[PDB]
This record gives sequence, C-alpha cells and structure tokens, in this order.
Amino acid sequence: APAVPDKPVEVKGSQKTVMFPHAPHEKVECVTCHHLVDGKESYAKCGSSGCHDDLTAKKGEKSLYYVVHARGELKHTSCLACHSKVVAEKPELKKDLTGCAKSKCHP
Ligand code: HEC
Ligand code: HEC
Ligand code: HEC
Ligand code: HEC
Repeated sequence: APAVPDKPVEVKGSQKTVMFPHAPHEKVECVTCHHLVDGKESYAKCGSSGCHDDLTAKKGEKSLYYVVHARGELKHTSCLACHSKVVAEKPELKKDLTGCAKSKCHP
C-alpha cells in the first residue's frame, strides 16, 4: 505494498487516542512495525479481530498493550523497545520517546 500513510493515523484504544506519524517512521522498514503474518504479507489493523484485539489486558500476544509497553523479549520489535534503544543516544528525548506523562504519545 500500500502507499505510505500521510495523514497521521489514530490508534484508538480503550478511551484514548494516540496519533501516530508515519513520516518520522519513513526510514524504518515497514517490516519492522508491520511484521509478517504467518509468513505472509499483511497490513491490517494492529488490533484486528483475532490479533491484538484485546486493548485491556496487559500481557498477552493478543494485547495491544503488550505490543507497545513491552521492552522485554518478544518475537518482534516493540515501540518502547526501539525508542529505549533510540533515546539511548539522546536521553533528553526519553521524555518524548518513552515519557509516560507529557510525551509525544501521551499528552
Ligand atoms: C512503526 C514505526 C511503523 C512503521 C515503520 C510503518 N508503519 Fe504503517 N502503521 C503503523 C501504525 C501504528 C499504524 C496504525 C495501526 C492502528 O490500527 O492504529 C499503521 C497503519 C498503516 C496503514 C493503515 C492501515 C489501514 O487501516 O488501512 C498503512 C496503509 C500503513 N501503515 C502502511 C505503511 C507502509 C507502506 C510503511 C512503510 C513504507 C509503514 N506503514 C511503516 C506503524 C508503522
Ligand atoms: C507511544 C510512544 C507510547 C508511549 C511513549 C507510552 N505509551 Fe502508553 N499507550 C500507547 C498507546 C498507543 C496506547 C493505546 C493503545 C491501547 O492499548 O489502548 C497506550 C495506552 C496506555 C494505557 C492504557 C491501557 C489501560 O490501562 O487499559 C496505559 C495505562 C499506558 N499506556 C501507560 C503508559 C506508561 C506508564 C508509559 C510509560 C512507561 C507509557 N504508556 C508510554 C503508546 C505509548
Ligand atoms: C494479526 C493478523 C496481527 C496483526 C494485524 C498484527 N499482529 Fe502483532 N502479532 C500477532 C501474533 C499472532 C503475534 C504473536 C507471535 C506468536 O508467537 O505467534 C504478534 C506479536 C507481536 C509482537 C511481539 C509480541 C510477542 O508475542 O512476541 C509485537 C511487538 C507486535 N506483534 C506488534 C504489532 C504491530 C505494531 C502491529 C501493527 C503495525 C501488529 N503487531 C499487527 C498478530 C498480529
Ligand atoms: C525503531 C525501530 C522504532 C520503533 C520500533 C518505533 N519507533 Fe517511534 N520513533 C523512532 C524514532 C527514531 C523516532 C524519532 C526520534 C529521533 O530520532 O529524532 C520516533 C518518534 C516517535 C514519535 C514522536 C512523534 C514525532 O516526533 O512526530 C512517536 C509518537 C512514535 N515514535 C510512536 C511510535 C509508536 C506508536 C510505535 C509502535 C506502534 C513506534 N513509534 C515504533 C523509532 C521507532
């Protein structure tokens, strides 16, 4: 593949909306975020019926949370994960690329 999204996409969850810009993640491979599905190309919602549908549960491969605030070991690369490694160089953006309160994610 589809065309790289231009207008920020909303990541509706429980009762909050966290906008996500693709530009910033234009260099980062799509395979990095958009992991293959059963060894097949996909581009459905991160929380599509069957997948990370659960937005409440914390742990679980079906939790939209476990695929965001999961710095531990996983099958793919998490956001907070990369970010952590990213800020690794710029610990001054940790309040943006990891910050819980007043972050590029949580406003
Ligand atoms: C993580 C840093 C990402 C990278 C790298 C790319 N995309 Fe992405 N994409 C990401 C998120 C968090 C979302 C929203 C999921 C949600 O449901 O909240 C998306 C969404 C898309 C879509 C929209 C899917 C739809 O419902 O129609 C498309 C078409 C898409 N992404 C394409 C795309 C391409 C082509 C990328 C590489 C060039 C790419 N994305 C990178 C996160 C990330
Ligand atoms: C993007 C860079 C994020 C950063 C940084 C942090 N979080 Fe987050 N969080 C993010 C999204 C996209 C969502 C919504 C998806 C969903 O699962 O609904 C969330 C949601 C939460 C929640 C709500 C889950 C619930 O309680 O049911 C909480 C409590 C939460 N996030 C906490 C949290 C903390 C403590 C963070 C710092 C370590 C943090 N978030 C960073 C994306 C991002
Ligand atoms: C169903 C078609 C899915 C969609 C859409 C997305 N993911 Fe996913 N993801 C899926 C499964 C079945 C699993 C578990 C792997 C297994 O052991 O079978 C995962 C895993 C992840 C992980 C790692 C967590 C783990 O269990 O190791 C992450 C970080 C992750 N997924 C992120 C992610 C993102 C960002 C998505 C949208 C861009 C996304 N997934 C869509 C199934 C599906
Ligand atoms: C590395 C593999 C990354 C992964 C995985 C995710 N993001 Fe990321 N993010 C990354 C970089 C390099 C940056 C910019 C920091 C810099 O080097 O200057 C970011 C920034 C963001 C932001 C900030 C918004 C903005 O500045 O416009 C947001 C909101 C963000 N990232 C969200 C996000 C989410 C939700 C991810 C998983 C769904 C995610 N990122 C993955 C690198 C990487």
